[PDB]
Amino acid sequence: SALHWRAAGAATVLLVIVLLAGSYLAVLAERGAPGAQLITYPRALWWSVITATTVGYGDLYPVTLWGRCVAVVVMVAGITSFGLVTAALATWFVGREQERRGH
Amino acid sequence: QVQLQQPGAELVKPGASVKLSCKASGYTFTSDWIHWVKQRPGHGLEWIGEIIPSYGRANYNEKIQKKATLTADKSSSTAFMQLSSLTSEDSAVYYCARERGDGYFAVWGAGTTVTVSSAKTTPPSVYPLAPGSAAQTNSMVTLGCLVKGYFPEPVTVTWNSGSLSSGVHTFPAVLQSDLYTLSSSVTVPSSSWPSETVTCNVAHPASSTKVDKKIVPRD
Amino acid sequence: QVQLQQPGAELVKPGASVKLSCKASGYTFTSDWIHWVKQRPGHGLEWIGEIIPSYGRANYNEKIQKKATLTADKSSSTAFMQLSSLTSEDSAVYYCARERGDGYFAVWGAGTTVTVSSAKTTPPSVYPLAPGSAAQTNSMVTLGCLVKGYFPEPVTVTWNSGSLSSGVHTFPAVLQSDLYTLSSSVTVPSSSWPSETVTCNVAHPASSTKVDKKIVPRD
Amino acid sequence: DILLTQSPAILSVSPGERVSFSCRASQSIGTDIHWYQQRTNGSPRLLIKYASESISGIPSRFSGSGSGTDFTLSINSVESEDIANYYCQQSNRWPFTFGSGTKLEIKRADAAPTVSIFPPSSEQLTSGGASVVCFLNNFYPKDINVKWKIDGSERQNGVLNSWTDQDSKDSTYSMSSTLTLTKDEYERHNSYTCEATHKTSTSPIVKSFNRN
Ligand SMILES: [K+]
Ligand SMILES: [K+]
Ligand SMILES: [K+]
Ligand SMILES: [K+]
Ligand SMILES: [K+]
Repeated sequence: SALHWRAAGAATVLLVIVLLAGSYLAVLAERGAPGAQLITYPRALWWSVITATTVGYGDLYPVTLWGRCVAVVVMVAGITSFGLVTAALATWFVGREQERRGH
Repeated sequence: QVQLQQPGAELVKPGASVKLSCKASGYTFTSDWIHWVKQRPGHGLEWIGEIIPSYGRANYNEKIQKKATLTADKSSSTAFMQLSSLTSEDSAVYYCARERGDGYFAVWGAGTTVTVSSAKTTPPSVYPLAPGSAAQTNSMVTLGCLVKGYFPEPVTVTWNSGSLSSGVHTFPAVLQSDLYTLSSSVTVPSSSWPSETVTCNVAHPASSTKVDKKIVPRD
Repeated sequence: QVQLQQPGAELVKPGASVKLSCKASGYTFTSDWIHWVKQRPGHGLEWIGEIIPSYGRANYNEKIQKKATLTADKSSSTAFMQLSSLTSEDSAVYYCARERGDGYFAVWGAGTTVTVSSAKTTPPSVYPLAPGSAAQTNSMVTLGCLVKGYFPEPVTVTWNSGSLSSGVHTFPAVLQSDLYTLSSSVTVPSSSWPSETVTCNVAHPASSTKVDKKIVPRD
Repeated sequence: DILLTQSPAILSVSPGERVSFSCRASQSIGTDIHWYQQRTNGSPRLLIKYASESISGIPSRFSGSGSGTDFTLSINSVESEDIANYYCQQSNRWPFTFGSGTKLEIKRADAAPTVSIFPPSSEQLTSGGASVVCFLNNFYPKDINVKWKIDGSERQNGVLNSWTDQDSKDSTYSMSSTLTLTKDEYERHNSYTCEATHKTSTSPIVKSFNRN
């Protein structure tokens, strides 16, 4: 199995991990901050997804330094993962296009 | 089984500190949070704080004077709350609770009644309460036991080691001269007594004492 | 044509259950939702529930006691609402409606009047109402029919099989001795009668009976 | 800090009747509300979670509803055992908060009290003491009065009364009346009587006994 496929495969795994970990850590970091809503795990996971995909609807978000730091890591991993998938696809199309040209 | 075990009572002199516990059993997860709730007699529930055993962090109520300090022992699955420099104002029932990190208190401990007084602990004296030889009985007969001279609260009175629960009235304790006093009443078929025994179990957590007193007809 | 057909009445004894229907015609889409609305005499409309035929899921009002259960038959395009363990409190008109999933009730059924009583069904007796031989007539003449001794509500009174609608007053039914009674009045040109016939059509859905009574001048 | 307002603080309802408790948050909180039931001397117990979700072990009789700011806890056909205090609790914003609570009172039929008097036990008399207990059981309404008489003369000194909250078994109330005296004081008196004046009768209910 080529690397772009294997990497794309890994990116997925790590992303899911980042989501779970970021969910856990967001709660740990936000409880204790008056008025924070990112304090229960189920909605904390939803928040992590909507952040990683960059949808960010605005229903939930961190107010503390650490919550925002955790948030950045989720953002980055999310943009990179989906972005790496794009890389793999391009690589996939390139290879086959070369073949289609007899190369 | 009882998910959260809490000591029955804790007598503390004004100015001193005490360390309450909360033994936890049953399923446990890294996302579990143990909360503490204060409730003074006749009043509502007050959120004191919380702590997450898996990580060890704890947060507190910013609207009140910080008197507690929460810690956790992962090996023994026990949560502790240190209350310091207490005053009568801190006299109340302190409940511990478990939240699966989803916002609700799925289970509560029985609660630890903490009393702040200089007075000394004192076990209760249980006296029987049988009808007078002139008292006329109906299809039912009323019996009981007198529990006076104990400190501090509380006490748990049961009949026939719990097997007898119907028709039982345990009156609120009255304070007089640094000592509480209360009685318990139990009604059962007039015929069933004194053929079928009737005993009152009186436990006093504060002194670690539990005595029994069978109620037999007067001589 | 009528998009939603609903039975006229349903008599139900207290403690029993009934199953109302709502035959749907016209354009139908996978996104259609069939709602049910309760309305007690003299009061507002209450949302009971809804269901989406295409998928078969239904939701209910959480502010009231669940008495209904919604189902759907895609082949016959019919929606049903099961009401159980009813009491007088459940006596009311139950309307079914169709929403194209865009939030509004584009069409409503005629409604099914449900009565909760132990009393037995009873058809109405229609009596004519012609003027007295001493009554003087103007350019207009008033006629009518007396409908008494029926149960339960309701009844629909029409004149000349509907062709005559102007100048018609159908009074609210009065309950007395487990029986309702009401009259209908119709005014027409004094000259047109009794040359042109005048008949009252009285239908009683509850008993599945519809009788006619021509109004002719007294002997 | 979200303020959850529970009003009225007390709710009187007749047996088998429907009842609804109210809880209004200071600000919108979706459906992040939890209801708890706490009986006299009992620990809080979860009834409904997230505004309307049922909980295993809890009777289908209990129901919840609402979203945003106004929440309601409902009970169809209230029975004796529903007697207790009820609290709502929000988990929308940190820190979690509690509503001040609403007590449920049941208005049953009037019932005369069951009076019983007991002479001081021999075990107590041996300690130089003597307490005479008088029970007034299962009566309603809770309003009542107890008069003590020794040898026919009313007594007041040394009397301690205690009332119980509405019983969650039959919705009645009970009361204990304890007259405490020294062994000596007890020895120099013949008969001791207890009298209960209650709405259920124009005449008081009495119970006596002679030390001999
Ligand atoms: K975006
Ligand atoms: K966006
Ligand atoms: K937004
Ligand atoms: K927004
Ligand atoms: K992009």
